[PDB]
Amino acid sequence: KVKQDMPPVGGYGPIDYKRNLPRRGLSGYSMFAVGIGALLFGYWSMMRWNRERRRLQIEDFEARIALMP
Amino acid sequence: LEEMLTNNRIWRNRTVDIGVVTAEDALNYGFSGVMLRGSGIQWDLRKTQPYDVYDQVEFDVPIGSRGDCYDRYLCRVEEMRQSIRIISQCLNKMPPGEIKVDD
Repeated sequence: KVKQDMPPVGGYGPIDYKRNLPRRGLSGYSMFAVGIGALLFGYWSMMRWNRERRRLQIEDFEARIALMP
Repeated sequence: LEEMLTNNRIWRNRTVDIGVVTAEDALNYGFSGVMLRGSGIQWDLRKTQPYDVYDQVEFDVPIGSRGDCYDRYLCRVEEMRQSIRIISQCLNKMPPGEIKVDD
């Protein structure tokens, strides 16, 4: 008969050993640019809302002071 | 795993300069292994004194210049990868001769 030992048609195809750890492109300083940007949004909006809340504050004190007598 | 570690500020910043070794010192203390690998003093038994057909297959050993115990880690890693190379080429080269000697 023939022999049943293993090796097949040669090569088993290619195999990739070498190291790969790629792909993060979002990082220049521009990460700072987007974060600091987010701050620049927060202070804008929050500024507005605190102004509004002061307006309400004066209005409430007006309620009280009109009550006082 | 290499993304799991290796640029982790924690693991690195825990092991960086801890337990370094001078090459000649390692020789006197007789360290043989990833020690000599990762700290200078390029040496291997696999390359220098081949004990079997393990001579033939191609691959390359890592080293490190900081002797820093971090180098030794990365050297173990790269030896795993090179081990993959050797396994591959071995799967390609396997002769169908026989198992035991004939005596």
